[PDB]
Parts: sequence; structure tokens; C-alpha cells
Amino acid sequence: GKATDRMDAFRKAKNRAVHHLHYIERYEDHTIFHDISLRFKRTHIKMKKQPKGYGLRCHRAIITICRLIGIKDMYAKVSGSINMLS
Amino acid sequence: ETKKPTFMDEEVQSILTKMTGLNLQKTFKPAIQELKPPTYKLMTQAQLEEATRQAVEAAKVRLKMPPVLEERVPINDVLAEDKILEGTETTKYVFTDISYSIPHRERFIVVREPSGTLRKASWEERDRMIQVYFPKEGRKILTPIIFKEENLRTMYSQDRHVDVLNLCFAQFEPDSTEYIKVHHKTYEDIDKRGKYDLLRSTRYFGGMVWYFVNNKKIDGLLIDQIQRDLIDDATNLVQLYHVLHPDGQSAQGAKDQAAEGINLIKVFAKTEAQKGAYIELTLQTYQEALSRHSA
Amino acid sequence: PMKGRFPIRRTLQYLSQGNVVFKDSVKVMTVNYNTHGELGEGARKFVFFNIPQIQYKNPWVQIMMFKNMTPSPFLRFYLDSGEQVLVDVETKSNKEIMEHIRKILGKNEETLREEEEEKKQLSHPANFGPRKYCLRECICEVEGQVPCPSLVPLPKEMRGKYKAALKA
Amino acid sequence: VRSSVHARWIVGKVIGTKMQKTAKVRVTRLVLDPYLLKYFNKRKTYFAHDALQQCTVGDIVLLRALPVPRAKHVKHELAEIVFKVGKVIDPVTGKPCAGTTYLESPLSSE
RNA sequence: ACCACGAUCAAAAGGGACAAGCAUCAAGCACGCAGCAAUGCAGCUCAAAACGCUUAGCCUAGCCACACCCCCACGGGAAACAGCAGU
Ligand code: FES
Ligand SMILES: [K+]
Ligand SMILES: [Mg+2]
Ligand SMILES: [Mg+2]
Ligand SMILES: [Mg+2]
Ligand SMILES: [Mg+2]
Ligand SMILES: [Mg+2]
Ligand SMILES: [Mg+2]
Ligand SMILES: [Mg+2]
Ligand SMILES: [Mg+2]
Repeated sequence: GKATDRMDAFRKAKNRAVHHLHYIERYEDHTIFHDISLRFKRTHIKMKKQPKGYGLRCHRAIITICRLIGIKDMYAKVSGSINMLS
Repeated sequence: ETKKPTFMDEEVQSILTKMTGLNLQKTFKPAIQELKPPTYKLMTQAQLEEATRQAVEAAKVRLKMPPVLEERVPINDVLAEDKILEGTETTKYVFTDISYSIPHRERFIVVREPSGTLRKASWEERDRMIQVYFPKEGRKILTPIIFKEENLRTMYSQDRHVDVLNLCFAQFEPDSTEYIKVHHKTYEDIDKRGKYDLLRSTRYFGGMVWYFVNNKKIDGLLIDQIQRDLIDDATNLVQLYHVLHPDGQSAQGAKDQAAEGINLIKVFAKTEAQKGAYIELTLQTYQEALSRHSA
Repeated sequence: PMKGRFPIRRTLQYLSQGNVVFKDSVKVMTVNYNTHGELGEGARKFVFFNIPQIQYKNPWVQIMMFKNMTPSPFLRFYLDSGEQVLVDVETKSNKEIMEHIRKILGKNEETLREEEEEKKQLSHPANFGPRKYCLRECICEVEGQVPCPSLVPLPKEMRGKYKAALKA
Repeated sequence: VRSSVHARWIVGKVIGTKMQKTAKVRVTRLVLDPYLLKYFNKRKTYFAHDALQQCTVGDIVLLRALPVPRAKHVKHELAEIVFKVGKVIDPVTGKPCAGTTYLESPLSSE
């Protein structure tokens, strides 16, 4: 969201995000189905499937997003550029 | 001449193994412990049936019945009475031979008393010294308080009888007085409340059956098997009863009448069974439901 | 990622999966193989996959390779007695080669089990000492025995500070 | 059979024949790189007693340890020439070869 | 106890293995071999790091080294707590 005022940017961002929704598959509704290792531009993300009770041991931004998706147990490591948007 | 079978006889072990049953879901129940991420395999229908076959073999090893031993006789043997040492010490010494390659039941463990006597250690002193120098995982030098009567009733109220038997097996020796006392109190609580299903598919079911048959109290377990459509087990239970009590009213009635199958349960229900009336009724209800399915 | 093809070979787990533990007589193992030819394919995979596992389990056996010296691949073992064992490996796969040398010059599962047991006798459970060598450092760790004064102060009667005070 | 020499049997490549009755042999062993967990060749020189001066630079020889060293650096003796340089005999067939090609076909003597 | 043709323990001697940094330390300079000897041959080590400089007790159930200095200790300088307490 972009605007001169911060509250206007907040409005634009959250109202627009609800029209660009993904659906994320979850194994047993608590973790991912398999280890995920990818690169987006210069940002590397490595995610590991974990058992119940492991918790979210990830970059704080990944923790925030995982709570919104519904993932409870996962390990993630971010390498390279730590660009938030990437 | 004619010896009565023992618990470890091939004929008895085969009967008790079938009566126990094998439920992979219960035998391999998920344990609450530190977890690791699971692994995955792609299998055909044949590979899956083979993997399930190996699981049944691993379960039959986990269901291996512990041997039922008689209570050990107390140890009271003096090696020497050195009276010249009388009154020279106030505390007794316990000497333990810790030579590595020796069976624990062959290790010499002696005690020098303040009176000068050199005697062999008692069974309780032995098992305590063996745990001090050869610590076994799950065993404690001091007897846990869970085995007190007040705390065992709490475990029975929660239907944790198998946990009591797992705790007892890890703490006491099979021929120990504490081991036999706890097992009998657990069997008696199962018989009083009809909780025989708690021990099915476990290595403790055979020991429980062996206890009921020797003490002539199979009426409860027999009723439980008929109510669950386990007549193949209920018939083997009556046969095992006749084998261990050949000169009995029921055993003779089966010979005179040449009873077989369900007929054995009827002969037993009339002669030696204490709850004979409740067995005939429970057995009658079974034959009805079996006729409805036939018709 | 780890460099090279089949990086699994450069892991301790893979190297310990070798089942060939030569008898004490084996001193040298030469490998003659050809870089090209369909009939020497199993010998090339043997050099590529298994030689590291053999060397890992037999660190004191000399292993030397030779390329394209003869028309066909073969292994040759030199024993301490002076005997030489020739093994023709042309047409065989690398798995069949490992199973062959294991049968003629490898220690059986019985001989290896015994050796592992004789090692367990070196760490007696009843001995007290540093954690590197013993399970427990002091008898005070055994329940029922007098605990360490650093955790449970001893009664004044069992302390020399007050034994000498009363006596003096 | 006992001997005070450490390396009892070793195979190596002759790299020098300038000493009288002595062949300089290069012996290579596989040594594990602890960090990379990859095996690399580690070479060492051995002087071997060659009474008949039959060693040629480049041939593969088998060395046997002497009971006691005969000189400061001579602890082994030539036990056998495994691969004579440029005159290899295929051990599998017993025929002479030149690289990966036979000089005499194995079918000659059936 | 004494002999133990032995066991245990463990020197000297022989073989092998064994720290870090610097290659702007790149060559070392006799460092080899044969022969019973006389003597003969000219070899030996080294970029897979010789030779050299600098730093450091170590791989800790403990081990190594040192014991005022001259690596050593006949001798010399000289008159000794790096045993405990203490200055
Ligand atoms: S460590 Fe055992 S008495 Fe202190
Ligand atoms: K000194
Ligand atoms: Mg020495
Ligand atoms: Mg350079
Ligand atoms: Mg400079
Ligand atoms: Mg150097
Ligand atoms: Mg220093
Ligand atoms: Mg001083
Ligand atoms: Mg000195
Ligand atoms: Mg001082």
C-alpha cells in the first residue's frame, strides 16, 4: 500500500490483499507437506517439516505469516538478502 | 507319570498367545515422547503387505509373555562367625563382587555384621546392590511410592493397569515378593470390574489368564469373551482349565459327554462355574444373535 | 549445495555403511580398471562408490589404483603371509564385487559382534570417574548415600569444624 | 616373521635407480580429508634393496620389510615386480598386453 | 620371598605417527647408497613445502618439560622458596 498518509496506506494494503489470496496446503493442519528450499531473486528460504510441539522457529516475519496461514510447527532459515518483500 | 503343564509349555503358550490377540493399533500406539519428523515411502500393494507382515512379527516379539515364577525362598546362610570382631564396628559392611562377566544371580554379595558374622546378603539387599553398581534403566534403588496401596488404587481408577504392570516389571524381579503381590492385586482389580480388555494385545494377558485358571476364577473372563463374540477364546479357556484341573467335576463331565466347542462352556457352567446361571444366559444370548445372522 | 556429483559419498553416514572389514591378513589391495568399455562399468562404479567405504573401515590397508594398464579390470590382494589373491571383476556389478570380496576376505558378522563386546568391558558401569570415562563421578550421586556437601550441608556432628571444637 | 619395520608389505612405483642395488619407490596411500570427507593420495618414499638391479623407473613393485634395516633409509627389499614398465603381463589371462589391448590373443593358446 | 626361561610394569635402541603463523624463509649444502674390509659410486631432502623465522606447554582420569643461569654441569658465573606460610 502506497499513500501520503500512513493510515491511507494501511487501508489500501489490507483491502487489496484480501483479493490476492493464496490457498496453502497444510499437512494435518499444522505443518508443511515436505521440506521446501527455494530462491526468490537473491533471498534464500529453507523450510523444514516438523512434528507437533516443535513450534515456529523462523524469521519473525515468517512467524507472523505462518500464524495467519495456520502453520504451527516449522523450521525456516533465511539467507542472502533479507529483503522483506522478497 | 502325568505332569501338569507349566506356563512355558508349547501347548500352553500357543493357547494363551491366541487368547491374547494381536492388535497392531494398540500394540504400536503412538508414544508421548520426543518426536522426529516422519519418513515416507512409495509402496505397491505387495510392498505394503510385506511391511505389514514385518510389523506383525515385531509385535509378536513385543507380546512375548514374561515367565511366571514362584516366589523366591529367603536367603539365610552364614559363611563365618568371627566373634573376635564383636563390638569393633557399629555399622555393617556390604561387599559386592562387581566382576563384569557374571550373571547377577551368581554374584557373591556378603555382609559383615557388627557381631562379626559374615553372611550372604538377602534378596532385597542383593537387588539393591545390583542396581547401585549395574544400574538398569527404569529401576530405582529406593522403592517408588507408586506401589503403595493408596497410590495403586489411583492408577486403577484411571484404568492404567498396564502402566502398573510396566512399572512393576521395571522395578522388581519376577520371582520377588513385591512383584507377585502387585501383579495379583492388579489381576484382582481387573476381575472385580471386568476390565479384561485393557490387557488384550499386551504381554500381560497370558499371566493374568494363568492366575485366574490356577485360582479357579475364570467366570468373569469367560463371560467377557462370550459378550465379545470370542467363543474360540472362550472354548480354549475352558479347555485350558480342564488341562490344569484334570480331576475336576467339569473335566470329567466333558469326558463323559464328549463335549466339544460351545458344549464345553455349558458343561463348565453347570459343574464348577460359580456364576453358572450368568454364563448360560450370556451364552444363550450369543446363540440367538448367531441364529439371526444365519437367518 | 555440496560440490560434485553424488555428494552423499562425502558424508560420515555413507562411509560407515561399508560392510567389508578385511581380515588381519590383508595388507594391500590394488585395483586395475579401465576408464572406458561397457564390460568394465561395474569396476568403475566400484572405484567411484565403494573404495571410500572400504578404506574407511580399513584405514591401515594400502589401496592403490591403476588405470588402463590391462585389457580387463581385476582386483589383487596381498596378504601378510605372502599370498596373492586375484579377483576378476569384468562383467560384474559394483555390488557383486563388494559381496565377493566380503565372502573371501571379510570378517563375518560373528567375528565382528565379538569384537564389539570385548570393547564394552572397558567401560565398567560400577567405576566412578569423569563423565568422559564413567557414568557417575562420585558415590554421593547414588540415591540413599550421603549426598554431596555442596548441595546438602552435612550435620554439624559430621563436620571437622565442630568435631575439633567440642574435643578442644 | 617378526620385524622392527612398520610397513610390512607395500606396493609402489619406482621413481629412481641411481643408487647401487637400491631402488627409490614412491608409495601412495588414501588419506581422508576430515573437513571435505574426500580421500586424497598421500605419497611417501621408500628405499628398497634390489640385489640384481632389475628395477626400471616407472615399474610397479612389491616391497617386503626387512627383519632389521640394512641402512639408514633402506628398510625394505624388492619382493616382486608387479607391472614391468611397457612389458605388462595380464594376470587374468597371462598374455602380454599394451595398455587395454592384447599383444597375443588369449585364443592363441586356447 | 628365592628361580620364575612366565606374567606385570617400563628405560635405552630401531620403525611409524604427532601444534600454529609466514613462501616477501625456495632452495638445503653432504643432508646418500653399495662393500667383510680396502674402497667405490654421486647421490640424499624439497612447492604433496625441504631449509628457515616467529608464536605457544599439550591430545587434561592426565601427560610433557624444567628445577638460579651457561640446552648439559667435570668446570664456571655465583650462592638460588617455580615446597608451605610469608615479604
Ligand atoms: S562430589 Fe560427591 S561428595 Fe562432593
Ligand atoms: K635448563
Ligand atoms: Mg623409549
Ligand atoms: Mg606459490
Ligand atoms: Mg617484505
Ligand atoms: Mg618445518
Ligand atoms: Mg612460553
Ligand atoms: Mg627463584
Ligand atoms: Mg640446568
Ligand atoms: Mg610460596
